[PDB]
Amino acid sequence: AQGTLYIVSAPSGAGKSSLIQALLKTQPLYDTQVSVSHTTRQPRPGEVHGEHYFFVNHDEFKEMISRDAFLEHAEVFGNYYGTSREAIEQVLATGVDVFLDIDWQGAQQIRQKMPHARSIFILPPSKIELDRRLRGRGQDSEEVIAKRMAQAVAEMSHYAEYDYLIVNDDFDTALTDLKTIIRAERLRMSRQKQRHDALISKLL
Amino acid sequence: AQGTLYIVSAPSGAGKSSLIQALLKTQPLYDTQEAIEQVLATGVDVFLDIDWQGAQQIRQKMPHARSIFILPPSKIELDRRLRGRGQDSEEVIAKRMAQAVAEMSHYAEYDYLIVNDDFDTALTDLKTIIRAERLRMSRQKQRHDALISKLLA
Amino acid sequence: AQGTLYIVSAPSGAGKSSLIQALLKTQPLYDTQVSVSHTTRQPRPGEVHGEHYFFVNHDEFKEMISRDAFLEHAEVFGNYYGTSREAIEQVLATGVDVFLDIDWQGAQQIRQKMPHARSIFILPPSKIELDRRLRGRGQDSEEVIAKRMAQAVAEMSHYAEYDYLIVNDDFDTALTDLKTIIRAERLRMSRQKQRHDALISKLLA
Amino acid sequence: AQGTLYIVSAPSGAGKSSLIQALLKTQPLYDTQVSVSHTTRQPRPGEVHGEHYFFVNHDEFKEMISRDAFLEHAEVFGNYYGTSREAIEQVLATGVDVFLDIDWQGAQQIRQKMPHARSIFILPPSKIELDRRLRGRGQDSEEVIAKRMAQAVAEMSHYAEYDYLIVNDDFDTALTDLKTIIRAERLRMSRQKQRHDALISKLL
Amino acid sequence: AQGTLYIVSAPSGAGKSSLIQALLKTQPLYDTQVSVSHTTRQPRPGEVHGEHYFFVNHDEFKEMISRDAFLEHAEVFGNYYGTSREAIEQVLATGVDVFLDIDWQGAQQIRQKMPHARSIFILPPSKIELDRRLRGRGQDSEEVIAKRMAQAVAEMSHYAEYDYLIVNDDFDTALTDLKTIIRAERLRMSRQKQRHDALISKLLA
Amino acid sequence: QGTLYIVSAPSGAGKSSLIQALLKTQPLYDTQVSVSHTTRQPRPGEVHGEHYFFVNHDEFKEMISRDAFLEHAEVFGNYYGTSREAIEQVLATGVDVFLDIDWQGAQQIRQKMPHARSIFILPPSKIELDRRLRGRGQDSEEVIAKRMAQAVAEMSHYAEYDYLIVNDDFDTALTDLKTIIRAERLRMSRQKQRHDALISKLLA
Repeated sequence: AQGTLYIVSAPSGAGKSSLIQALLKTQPLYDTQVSVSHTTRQPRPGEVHGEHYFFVNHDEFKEMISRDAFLEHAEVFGNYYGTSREAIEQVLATGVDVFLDIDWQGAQQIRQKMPHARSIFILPPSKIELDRRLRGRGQDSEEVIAKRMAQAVAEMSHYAEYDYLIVNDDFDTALTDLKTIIRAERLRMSRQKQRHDALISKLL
Repeated sequence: AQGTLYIVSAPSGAGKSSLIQALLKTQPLYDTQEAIEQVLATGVDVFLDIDWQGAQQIRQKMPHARSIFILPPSKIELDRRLRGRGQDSEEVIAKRMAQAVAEMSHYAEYDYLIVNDDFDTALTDLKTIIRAERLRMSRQKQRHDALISKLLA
Repeated sequence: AQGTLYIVSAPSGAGKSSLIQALLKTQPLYDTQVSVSHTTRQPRPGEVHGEHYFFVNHDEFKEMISRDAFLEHAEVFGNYYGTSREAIEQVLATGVDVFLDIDWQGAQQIRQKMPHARSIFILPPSKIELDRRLRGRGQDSEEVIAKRMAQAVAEMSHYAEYDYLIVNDDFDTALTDLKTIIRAERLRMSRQKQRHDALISKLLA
Repeated sequence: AQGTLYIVSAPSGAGKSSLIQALLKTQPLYDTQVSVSHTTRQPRPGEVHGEHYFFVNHDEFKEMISRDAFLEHAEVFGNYYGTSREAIEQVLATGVDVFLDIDWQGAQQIRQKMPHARSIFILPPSKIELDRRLRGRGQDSEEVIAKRMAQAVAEMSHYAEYDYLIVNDDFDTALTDLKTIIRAERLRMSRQKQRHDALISKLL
Repeated sequence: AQGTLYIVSAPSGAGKSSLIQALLKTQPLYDTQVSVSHTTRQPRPGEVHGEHYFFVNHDEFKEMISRDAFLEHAEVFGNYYGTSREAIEQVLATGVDVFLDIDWQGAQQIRQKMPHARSIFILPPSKIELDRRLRGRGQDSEEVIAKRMAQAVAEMSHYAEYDYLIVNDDFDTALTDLKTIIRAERLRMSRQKQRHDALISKLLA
Repeated sequence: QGTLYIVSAPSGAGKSSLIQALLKTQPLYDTQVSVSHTTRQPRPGEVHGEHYFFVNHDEFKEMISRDAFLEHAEVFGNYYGTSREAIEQVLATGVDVFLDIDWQGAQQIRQKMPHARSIFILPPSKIELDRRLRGRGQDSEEVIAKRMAQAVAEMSHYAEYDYLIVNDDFDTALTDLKTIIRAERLRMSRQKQRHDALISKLLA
């Protein structure tokens, strides 16, 4: 019946997105889905309304802000982004687990209005490795790198606010850790009593 | 530092003991095994094989202990498994089947529930729970103290 | 030399097509392929002839129908849909395993003209779960749901007509079951005698 | 309800015994067992009646041969060895799969009186590898090696009589091949119809 | 700091490209990448510069040829294709492993000038199976087949020049073999000392 | 064709359990443990050949003289050393050999066996090493410091080795050890050997 909301946070260079993406390629829609943000920006090539984003007009957004329709929202680089409340609750009602990819700030807003939500934080395996991963292609000014490293340490500060902690050294290991958390939760008494209603009847 | 106490219950014919065994064969003593609290203080996870009675007594004086209940995949399969070798009086079977049903009644009192159909799958489920708990913030913060420092300054 | 034909049937909500797709992403073309179906309809965005369907004319389709150029066919929602017999026997000749995704009807038609073909039936883990899976996104009329649930029961009735039965609870497990069946068949004497001809000579010196 | 009887044959140097032992270490008794042979020979240290054999006296064995209670029996280096039909039938009745380890002679005898039994033949990956494995510890006379190799080729001749064929190159892969066979058989309509009776009702 | 360059060769029919492809779907960019390769032809739809190819002028390409800016190159169905020395060294400097898919010829040129580089050769499990995979769809002239088989044998000749050897029987096993090599190399003392610098300090205080 | 694996690690790295686990899932014609030579007394169950190569204090002295050992020392009275005859006999049969020793014996063996490869196992952190070293948690702080000192001495000849496994998760670590073995078996040298017959047919 009721799905779980998983809040996933991480600094840039922990593989947070790659990881949530990998997990979805091996799991049906009736089991696990990615949360879909509302945004004001222009769709890019490939992007489709309903899948990558809920693309709406600057006006439609402000209506939604005023009628407290979002669970969290923020302005970024010139456009508005937020996670609809209605969108999340509908999916959960069908018994699907939802992955919400956000920063520590959105996290606390959701943990607030969604106290049943669980939260997972991903970290890099060392400072050196995080540096390396942040440097991406290796063609960036030392001043843009230090600003990215600063932003990362800011993110990582709120790590203790979270329910689970994954250290992402080996990608595969980290993906199994994520899969493990999902599976273990589905073995909680609450949901097993639901999923096995018929069987548990026959035995008793 | 601090380990977890796993209370494991199940009726006969669920595989409770065989399962806890198989799990101890691929896991070092510094990870999984008064006498209870000593081990837990060394950061080891303890598996306590008992019945619903013991369970409630331990849930009592050990409120931080987590509990796992194992069930047969059907009543037909439970019957079969209970019958063991197939050389038993039909009246000793029913007494075994009764005791099992009495056990299964208390399943809702537990934290986790494994349905043991495929033994391999059930063994993974058990491991999964173990791993998931070790990923909790409490325990990871402990185990990664040094790393977390380096990342923040 | 000789490949196998795998008839896969299942009611909506068992994961039948997602399963067959997942299987194809981890298996080369010289080992496993899905049947491709001749259609008379329009190729939408992404859809190409050969890969997605074998898009043909209404006339070209109507010719094929006359000279028995089909393994199964009928009419759905406006157009014409059929599974070509020549296209099957060709791929099977090259030693490839073929997956034929259909309903219980085409199944009996094929079990007929392909008595050597094996059949796999996938089922949901319970009625409650079936209901839920069928309800898809959860924005559908109770009457359209009951019509789907009905159609599913009708399909499920024919289950015992099949060689293997997979209960699709955990998707991953179900996928391994599908693979296990595939692997086990290739372990049969018939095909192993073939595949290891060189080695079996040397040992029997 | 009804389990399968698995006749397993192989030449020395294929890993036939190790394999079956490996399989039994990760499977409960209510699913898979090995067959236990009647014998007239003396139990060694560790060997127990009911586990490693069915140790009987010469006359008891003869009574049996007489009343056709065996599914096979031979005379080796001085003693008798047999497969009680009662012992096998009892276990299959409980729905357990049985693994019977024998030569090609026993195979045909059983194929005969047990037409529903399946047979698996394991082969070495090459004659060079077979030689090597047969040499065991590397301390044997060339005329004892040649007699074992001769015996091996004699055994491998009957390979075509079997249902499945496993090429044991990598031990782990071959063990998966064996496990694969078991699992695929359990997926047959015959046994699945049985195991999921309760569910198939509810669905209809 | 230093990534390894993996030179991968195989005859047609070993699944060399499918293997490298499969490997990249389960591995992050900051761990493993495919070679770019500079070319002169037209950027089709979806095909970005930097990602799919390093597209350039027939002039810019001609300059690069003169000042030995390439690792290998030739002419194919009209245009110019080649992989650049600079493009490889840049990626390996960020600690990424690079997969270069080439023939024995380019292999030798690269063994020659490339520092941290290892080579892997893939082979079919038999001649009958190599035949079958080469026959592809099954609709080819016995003379085009003999020409593809001749080219294959020419390719398999140089197998002994290579560090590792994968026999591609079962595709999944073969992909595990490839993954195994990648992992083992990252367990070498050279790279582990690098990756675990902070940890090794603390242990040695 | 075979390979000798030198495995070293400080106490609390899992070195023994790891080599033990590796042997249970692998046949004798593929992988074995090194049987070392000693002068002391055969305890109950301990068979010459299996557990040790037990020799007279004199036979051991002969063997030290004509440089028959790969490594040796004195321990709590007696003499312990690596029999190079025993090693070479096995490797000749194409079996990989595992040698559990300290950094001292290592160099002695890297010396007379330059083709042998070396693996070093480390604990995931100092805190975890401490905890693992504290075994049951009933030891004097001075017996703990003496073992932690002995570890750090052992843990500093690490660069001398070919491969480095960090044993955090026991299962991950065993996969690492298995990975190394497999990757070595995929070397051209040994693959030319094992697939000789196949490579002929291909180049027809």
